[PDB]
Amino acid sequence: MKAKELREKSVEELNTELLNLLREQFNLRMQAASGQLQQSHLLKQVRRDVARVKTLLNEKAGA
Amino acid sequence: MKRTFQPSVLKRNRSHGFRARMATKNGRQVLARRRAKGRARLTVSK
Amino acid sequence: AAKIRRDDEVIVLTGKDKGKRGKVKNVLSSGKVIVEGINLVKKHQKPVPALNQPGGIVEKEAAIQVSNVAIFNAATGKADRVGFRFEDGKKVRFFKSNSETI
Amino acid sequence: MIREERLLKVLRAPHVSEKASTAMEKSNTIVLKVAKDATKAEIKAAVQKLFEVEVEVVNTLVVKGKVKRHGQRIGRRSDWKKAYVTLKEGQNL
Amino acid sequence: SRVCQVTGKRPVTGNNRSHALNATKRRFLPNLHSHRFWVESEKRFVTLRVSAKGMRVIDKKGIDTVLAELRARGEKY
RNA sequence: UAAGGUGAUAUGAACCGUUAUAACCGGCGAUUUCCGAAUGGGGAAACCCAGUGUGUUUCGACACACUAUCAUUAACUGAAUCCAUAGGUUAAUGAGGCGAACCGGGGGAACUGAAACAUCUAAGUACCCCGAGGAAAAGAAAUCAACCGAGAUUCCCCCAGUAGCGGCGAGCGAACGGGGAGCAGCCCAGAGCCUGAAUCAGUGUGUGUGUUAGUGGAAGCGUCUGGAAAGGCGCGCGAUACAGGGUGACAGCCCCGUACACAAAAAUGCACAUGCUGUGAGCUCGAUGAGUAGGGCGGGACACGUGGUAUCCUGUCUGAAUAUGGGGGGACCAUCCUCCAAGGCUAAAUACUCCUGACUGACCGAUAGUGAACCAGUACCGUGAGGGAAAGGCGAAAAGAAC
RNA sequence: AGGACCGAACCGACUAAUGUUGAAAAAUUAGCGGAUGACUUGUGGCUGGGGGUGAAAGGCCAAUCAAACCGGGAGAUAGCU
RNA sequence: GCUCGCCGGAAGACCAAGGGUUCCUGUCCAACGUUAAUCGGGGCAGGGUGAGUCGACCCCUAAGGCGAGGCCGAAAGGCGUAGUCGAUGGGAAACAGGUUAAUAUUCCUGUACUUGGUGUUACUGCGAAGGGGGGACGGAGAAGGCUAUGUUGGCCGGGCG
RNA sequence: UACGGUGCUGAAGCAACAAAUGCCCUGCUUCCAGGAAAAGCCUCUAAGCAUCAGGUAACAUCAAAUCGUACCCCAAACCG
Repeated sequence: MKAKELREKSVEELNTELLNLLREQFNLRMQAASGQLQQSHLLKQVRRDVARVKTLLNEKAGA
Repeated sequence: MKRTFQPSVLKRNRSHGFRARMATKNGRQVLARRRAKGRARLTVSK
Repeated sequence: AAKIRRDDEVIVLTGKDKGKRGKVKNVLSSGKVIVEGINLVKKHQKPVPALNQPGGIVEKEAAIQVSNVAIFNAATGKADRVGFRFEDGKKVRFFKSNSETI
Repeated sequence: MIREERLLKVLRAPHVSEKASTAMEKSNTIVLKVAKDATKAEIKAAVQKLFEVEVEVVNTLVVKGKVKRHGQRIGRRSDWKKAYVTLKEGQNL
Repeated sequence: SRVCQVTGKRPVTGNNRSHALNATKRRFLPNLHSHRFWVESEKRFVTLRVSAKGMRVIDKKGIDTVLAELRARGEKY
């Protein structure tokens, strides 16, 4: 990450969003599986979107 | 009636199957010949 | 490069209609394109209106070689040649028959 | 720590079939998909605080075989794990 | 292996021949045999397999030559 | 690169992108499941389970790594045993396994030819074990040569089917020396003087010359025939360009191209500067190659069958000299001549291929070409090593026969 | 009690018939030979080719044996058809 | 459906393995079935398989294999210690009422029950891989007890010609 | 209630004797050719450690993970 986006909108939600990080994805995964209104673009919202920040934040090593 | 073979699946894996051949010089040489012939099966033990 | 695109008129130089013109309605892969109204052929199948359609079935124009379309000249009623690049303007189609180039 | 919030990696999808639409109609029971480890050590302590409902009991079975699709070569269905979850009201000791 | 542990000297291919026409392979073998030696710099004895005339070399060279044939092949005493 | 895109059979449907992270391509990266040499330990491959340590309680061990074996470089512990050391613990690095052919060491045929057949040949080949390199091997004269001279090695052509050897038979067949390809030399047997000095590597960078996602590139129409033309006819046009891919009849001019024109974020072949650091000069006096040579007994390798058998190698006995000393010069002696063994390393002409890339195809066209053009080492068969198919081509356009 | 006699399970073949392009490269019938024993049987392991195993037949070693099965040498060799 | 007939230690019936959807539903007849075929142990698309307790895993081990260090063998390979695996042997807890087209010692409904962990109060030596005890295992022979079972009686439901 | 299933209700529910291959039983008895071991379990101690862990008593308490489960069955679902 270049300094214009480096550690913005990411470290300040690293622990405080953790109680909704998997629940909000699960909520949408359960809904994107139903076929409601034939919406298939939801599979590009519950995936290809929600790992994109935290996996660029990875630099601590170990646990 | 019958003709010299068992349904025994253990005897079909224990001595000519992958781990049993992979434990032997000449068996590891068969794994190479199956790759040289280009078969989709490395072992027919199953 | 792409010589034809969606906006210029094509003469269709094949022995398919031997007159009629159109434009590209969709651009495809592997050297093919679709041209508006050129091949609206009926298919020998039932329309199944189900009292849910008024109704009928509808023709859709089918893929042809991009090498068969050719641009229309609109000056003598013949085909034209495109060409590429100029000393001014980015990635421009040259139009080998016009003294003006963008 | 004891239990992390990383452990909320449970559940895959809903499922829809007449067995549930008939033989689970007079119970508050639901059908779900789970992945290979079936989360058997953490699912009960997780799903009670993940889906707005309280859980009574959890089970999971494996849907196996059906290797046939075409008259030439093989097209495998491959194994998948199907969960049956019942939601709670009151107590029963 | 009947190969000399202090020199690397090996068996050799060769035939047996007579007045007669039919001849056969023989292959000749090294004469190595056990002897116990003293390792004074380690205050201990060691048992080593040596050939005839081979000790007459070691007894004029010192055992630190043999302990360097051994170490060249990582072998312990 | 591109207004396109969410791959094919694929229809359908929901969405994306065009200045603001489009899809796709090339380069530079990120993360990297389980089993496998498989290696913490196990097992009926994709399963089951330890120890140790660091962080942490939110106080059920949660989180996350390391850990076969030997060798090497070296600690911790340590029995008989006093110090020590076997044994045990650990870390760091190396080896293992797989791979086409050539290659080095070990093991190594038969059939075939000799018109039989036992020596010989086939043949150190086929095949099996092990190891290793870009080649292996060979190497800087214990070389020859012949009293005249050459001056590391190897491969090709000759020498020469001669001289040799040979159940003297079949066969085997040189050397010396000549013509080429190809020509780098160094280190130990210690260590003082002198120094980091061609050369290589590791890590970092730059330039030149190639390779590359790429980019431009001429002209044929009118009309007749026909369902459809490039044919025919009429009048031509481009020619550095009429190679041929083809495309919907005989296309230089339809497109894709050809001749020719263009360019380098960065990666990368090659050659070279250079920063750091490791490696390597210059010079001199000593040391100075021993169970090693030589001689027998048994043999091998030599074209050579052991003969008069030298050379080179040696299982085994014997056994020195040590430089007026040692080796070979075809048994051996004498003289003469020329090298100096008993430590090691190495440039490339050569051998070779699964692969990668180009170049040529008077090679094939479905009982041709590989087992193979039809999702064919796939179906099919066998306990398994192993064996292994049958089966092409409606059209321009599915317009694949509505009503 | 029983290396006794009867006899079903099980094991095994004296005769007659059926079958060998047969249902089957060993199965069938009717009278049967044995049947606590040198018995027989479920299961696994160990032993391999000029070697195994055999109250030991060139028998058995997966239809195969005076050297089986598979591959390589191999396009063996054939004064002959 | 009714009747007739055959088998009845089997031509009845319970269950592992091993095979592989054969169990459920639909439509496909083209191919299949040693005949029609409307049927399916056929073709094809979809449905159905839930465990603290079952049988397995963990623990322990036979025959035997695997085997660091150690050893023999040109080599392939073999031997073997420390250890480590392993069944055809030994070890913790399960039975069966509900039922759907097809599911169940698994869910539903009851009852039974074993092993491992966390922790307080009071008092307080616990404990092995070692030692002991037991586990524990020849083949027949001969009484007794007992129970699902047998066969009538009674009882309830029905029959009375 | 679409009775398209899904419940509600409910009789008798007992005596006689005989009886296994199953249960007492791997019992007992009897002869002989003299007949697996280990672990769980009980218990003794070694180790190590301390108002820890364990043990005895009372009482709360977290888990039971790992594999399989349909269908066939002396059978046109195994083997030929």
